[PDB]
Amino acid sequence: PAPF
Amino acid sequence: IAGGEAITTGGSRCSLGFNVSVNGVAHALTAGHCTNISASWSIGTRTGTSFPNNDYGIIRHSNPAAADGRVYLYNGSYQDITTAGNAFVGQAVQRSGSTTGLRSGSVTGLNATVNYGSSGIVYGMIQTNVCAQPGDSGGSLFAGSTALGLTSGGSGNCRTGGTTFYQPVTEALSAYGATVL
Repeated sequence: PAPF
Repeated sequence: IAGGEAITTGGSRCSLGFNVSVNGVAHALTAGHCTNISASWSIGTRTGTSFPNNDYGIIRHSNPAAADGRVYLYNGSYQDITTAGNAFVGQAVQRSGSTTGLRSGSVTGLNATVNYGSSGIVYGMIQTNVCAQPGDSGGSLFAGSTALGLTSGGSGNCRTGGTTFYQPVTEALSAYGATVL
């Protein structure tokens, strides 16, 4: 997951 | 400007979470990963930021008339917000953001730990099966007129779907003594  | 709309700093874009009041003063909540970038936003000056661990930040509006207490639905209409609440597993929710607009789904987990690698780890995140894409961060997670969270991140995209995580809005409100408008 990654920060949007 | 309402929840889910674009907020920018130099070449960076995020989405506004919720317009709120701190002792009568108009501010806007957004993601902490966004406010960490800069103190200067299209809508005003950053007055608080917390990322990672948490994922929330607040910006004081330059124009108090702009603090619209609604969420933009990306169809020429808006959802009025009146309160803040806590999410529950199986709750039907909607997310509004500047990249993908409005999307719906449901809450699949609470208090999730999210490892963003070089960006760090965030704890206590709401988990949903709603898609999101880069640019959607800070945007509104809500259920009707009840505010629930701020878009943090996830995996996938809106074409194939994915999993997304949200910072619970109540923790952000109590951190700054704010109330949703």
